[PDB]
Amino acid sequence: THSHGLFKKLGIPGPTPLPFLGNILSYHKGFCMFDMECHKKYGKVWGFYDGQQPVLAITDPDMIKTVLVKECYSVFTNRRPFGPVGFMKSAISIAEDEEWKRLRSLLSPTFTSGKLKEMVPIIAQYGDVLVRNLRREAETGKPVTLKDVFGAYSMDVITSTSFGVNIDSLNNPQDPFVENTKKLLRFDFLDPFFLSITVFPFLIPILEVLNICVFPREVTNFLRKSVKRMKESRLEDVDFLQLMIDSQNSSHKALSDLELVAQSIIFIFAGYETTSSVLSFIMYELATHPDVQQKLQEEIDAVLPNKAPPTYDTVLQMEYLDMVVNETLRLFPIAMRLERVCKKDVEINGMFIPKGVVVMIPSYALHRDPKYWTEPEKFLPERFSKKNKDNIDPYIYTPFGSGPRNCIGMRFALMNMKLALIRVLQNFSFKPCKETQIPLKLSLGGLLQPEKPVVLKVESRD
Amino acid sequence: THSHGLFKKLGIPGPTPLPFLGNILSYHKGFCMFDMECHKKYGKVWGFYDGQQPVLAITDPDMIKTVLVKECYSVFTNRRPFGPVGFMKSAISIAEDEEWKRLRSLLSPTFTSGKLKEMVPIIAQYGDVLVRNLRREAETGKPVTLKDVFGAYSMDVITSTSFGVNIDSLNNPQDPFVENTKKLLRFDFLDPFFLSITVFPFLIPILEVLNICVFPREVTNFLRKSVKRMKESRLEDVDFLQLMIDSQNSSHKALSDLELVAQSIIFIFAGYETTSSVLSFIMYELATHPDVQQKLQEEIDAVLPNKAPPTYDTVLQMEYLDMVVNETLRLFPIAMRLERVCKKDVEINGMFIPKGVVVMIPSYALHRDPKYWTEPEKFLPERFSKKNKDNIDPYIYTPFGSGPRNCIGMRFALMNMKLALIRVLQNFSFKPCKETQIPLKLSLGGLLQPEKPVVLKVESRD
Ligand code: HEM
Ligand code: HEM
Ligand SMILES: O=C(Cc1cccnc1)N[C@H](CS[C@H](Cc1ccccc1)C(=O)NCc1cccnc1)Cc1ccccc1
Ligand SMILES: O=C(Cc1cccnc1)N[C@H](CS[C@H](Cc1ccccc1)C(=O)NCc1cccnc1)Cc1ccccc1
Repeated sequence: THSHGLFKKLGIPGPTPLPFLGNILSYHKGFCMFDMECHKKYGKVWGFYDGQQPVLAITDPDMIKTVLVKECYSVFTNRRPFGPVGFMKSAISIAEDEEWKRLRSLLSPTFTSGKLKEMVPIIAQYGDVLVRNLRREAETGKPVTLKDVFGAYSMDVITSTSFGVNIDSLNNPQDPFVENTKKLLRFDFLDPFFLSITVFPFLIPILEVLNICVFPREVTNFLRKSVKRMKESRLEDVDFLQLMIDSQNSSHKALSDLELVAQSIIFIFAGYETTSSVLSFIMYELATHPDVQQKLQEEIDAVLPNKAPPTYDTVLQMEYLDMVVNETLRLFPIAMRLERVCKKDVEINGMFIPKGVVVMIPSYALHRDPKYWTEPEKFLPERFSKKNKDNIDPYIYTPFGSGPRNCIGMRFALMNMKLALIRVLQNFSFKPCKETQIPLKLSLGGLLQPEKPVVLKVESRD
Repeated sequence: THSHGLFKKLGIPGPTPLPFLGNILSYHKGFCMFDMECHKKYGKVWGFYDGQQPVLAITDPDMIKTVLVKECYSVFTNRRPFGPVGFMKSAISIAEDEEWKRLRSLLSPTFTSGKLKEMVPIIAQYGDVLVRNLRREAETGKPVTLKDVFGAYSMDVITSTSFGVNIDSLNNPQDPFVENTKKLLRFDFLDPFFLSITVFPFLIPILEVLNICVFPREVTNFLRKSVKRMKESRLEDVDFLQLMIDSQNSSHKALSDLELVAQSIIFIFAGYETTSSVLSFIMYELATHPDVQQKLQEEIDAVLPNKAPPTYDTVLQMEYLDMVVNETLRLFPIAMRLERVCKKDVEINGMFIPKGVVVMIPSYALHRDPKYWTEPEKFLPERFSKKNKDNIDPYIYTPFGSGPRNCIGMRFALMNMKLALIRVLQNFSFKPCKETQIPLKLSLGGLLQPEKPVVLKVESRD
């Protein structure tokens, strides 16, 4: 409890921590419910303890901008230390300081709009595959589980845009390349293991010396050798792998081979469950708000008549589609929180922050803050209309973070999801079932996902 | 053994490491014998593994200067991570990066020649106490153990120059203030505990969370409350404590109370066994080289006739005394090694050094290098004569390190020891006994100290 007297000294409010545990027992109702209550009880800033680790929450847009943008390179550069990681220490999302600054520079040209526009035909091909699999489920009137049909789609886009492997994962759910990649599910930080890591972070170096890794050693080994097969088959005889292979064909020393494999794994880990989960949250709102679904289908047919195939330019042309995606990401920011480690004693916006404190931004609680959003629990896409989009603070609505360490795959993720929604809504309408959980209840765990899997009815428009 | 392929990749020679242990089994004959053999077998640079920690040894004066001086603030700023330390993390010798740079700036005015000249009368007073205790042992013809009579003297100077406590520790060897401070003996890094820390450094955070500290918790607790008693007795109603108390009466935030206590402990830990051990090494050489002892006694009587009390200016006037002290420190550089942690990938003097490597300078092996010293094992004080002192490279002879992180108490240590030798040689002559180990054999452990305690005969000149 020697690390529990810091917030009381600084005059910062917060829940009283227990010895060893800190405030982790308050996670019984999830990260989201704990952050909303703390914002309600304590005001604009407060503190708590993940075990012995002090966490300072901030909700001021100016102070958020200083952390994420202004003093990013100088003070708030890294996230909370994470382990055990093994060779995945070289992943950009885990790297720190100049290593991260180097990796971010080596991978930024990979995520330009020019490279993204060249990936659209590959992503659009599996929009068609998604339709033929949805139509087989629609011609047989059976509730469809969205996470399975979208999870199959997200897996398809990943395998093709990152390695050129072309699989119908829904009809080959057991191909060895699909088996390993489907094990890359995002971490439940409230599960028994990660809560124990919070109480015994001194055990992280012990797990590392035993080569134990939060990424399953069999999946990383499979992709490590699979990449080294592809690397020596293209060399010599458009995806993310080739962009990184061309990058290491050189300031910063070219991407290493092991460094390159770590980024490929991170791109799969980042885009698999996220793209599948968001697309399920979107179709839930469209099915429970049919007027929104019709207005979107009308816009899609206006830009793409006769079910015209979507393109890069016609996707950005659609504004109500962007309004629906943004509004869904408001109600369900799957990151929930943003974090930065304060690397040195600083004073920002008139507040002292000691070295070692984890500065946290509660994105979920701010996305539902009535002091910034009217009727925050309601699905209202008109908040993001070209008229009202000016009245939204970019440091309150942060579904992809902000600053130099925001989501590097933001453009890709938005284009990937919008291409799916266009092709799906051009051919189908989605209606609730009896077994559809209405209203949707969120999981009380550490992942932003529905309590029950979203099941809906799918009807063909032809 | 994943950290044992680094030196073979870089093309750097060195002994082949065993799994888990690295090269620690080669410490069976001590740090000194291992460094001399490695310098002999492998040449100017080599590498080895303290467990999994790579250690790169360098012996080039230009490359040594780049590490200790040139790229000190930018690359080689900290020493090897050390634990478990508890609150002694705030000690200057343990602090890192800007914390060390701040502490070094707060404590540098404490070690100026002006402050040292004001401490001479306090140090000289216990030169007289040292004589009355040596004379009681000399009037009774019994071999004197130097580490006990000098250890009592060194303890006397410490208690007075750091807190103003005035004790005859040889006749009060059981005063509570002497009991705790005599437990501050320097660490034997080849003892069972510190070798286990080398093999299981992942256990250091475990020892920290249990409040286990390499500094005995009872000694630190005794001095913590003892200092807070003295701090609130002088406040309000010349030593190291007062200099630091006046310093916190303020750029860098003033020394904290706990920070202040950590420095006081570090000054005791630094000056206790060191001053006692060096003074024993010096008197061993004087007793086995009587011509040197007579020449020194003649110089002392020439500057201070009629056993005149030594002063700050008359100590610096003595050149043969400085030659004897420097020559003894050459044969016995009690630090043995100098170390710096390479904090970022750099290329110095045409050699690449990866981040995380411990760069080591083998001071003991260089002090006895025949390629810089003629007859290196012989005690020849004339190497440091004002004629030959120009031919000695300050990066080969480094008894106090070099650069911004050299020994901050160098001036104090030299003045403290010289004041003792002047008062002792003005009144006594030291001759070998039958039980005097000649030639002196060094301890095969991790501390530079004689195998057997140095015992000598002491005769009065009056
Ligand atoms: C709906 C989908 C996604 C959402 C909502 C999302 C959101 C986020 C958020 C909130 C962060 C943290 C930002 C911060 O800490 O300030 C992040 C980081 C990151 N995201 Fe995503 N992401 C998505 C998909 C993707 C995809 C498809 C990729 C593909 C490469 C990706 C790659 C990354 C990387 C590499 C980082 C770490 C960046 C760094 O540390 O420099 N994400 N994302
Ligand atoms: C014969 C006596 C002594 C010898 C041979 C000696 C030698 C050394 C050496 C070799 C270093 C390391 C330098 C480096 O890493 O480059 C050091 C560091 C240090 N010494 Fe001593 N020392 C002696 C006595 C003292 C005394 C009396 C003090 C009293 C304050 C002291 C305080 C320190 C401190 C604080 C450091 C660490 C400096 C830093 O990290 O910034 N030493 N000493
Ligand atoms: O960088 C990302 C990757 C990502 C994932 C999905 C979509 N895009 C990007 N994720 C960030 C935080 S990185 C790290 C998690 C991690 C570990 C290993 C490899 C990759 C990432 C973390 O949580 N560190 C701090 C921490 C917190 C709590 C407990 N321990 C440590 C946040 C995020 C999460 C989900 C979706 C989006 C963003
Ligand atoms: O700073 C000093 C202090 C000192 C002592 C005596 C005289 N003056 C100064 N000592 C340096 C190295 S500091 C640290 C040891 C330490 C630990 C706690 C508190 C103080 C010091 C270390 O060894 N770190 C690296 C390391 C190496 C091996 C294994 N683990 C870690 C060296 C030295 C030693 C003896 C005499 C002089 C100098």
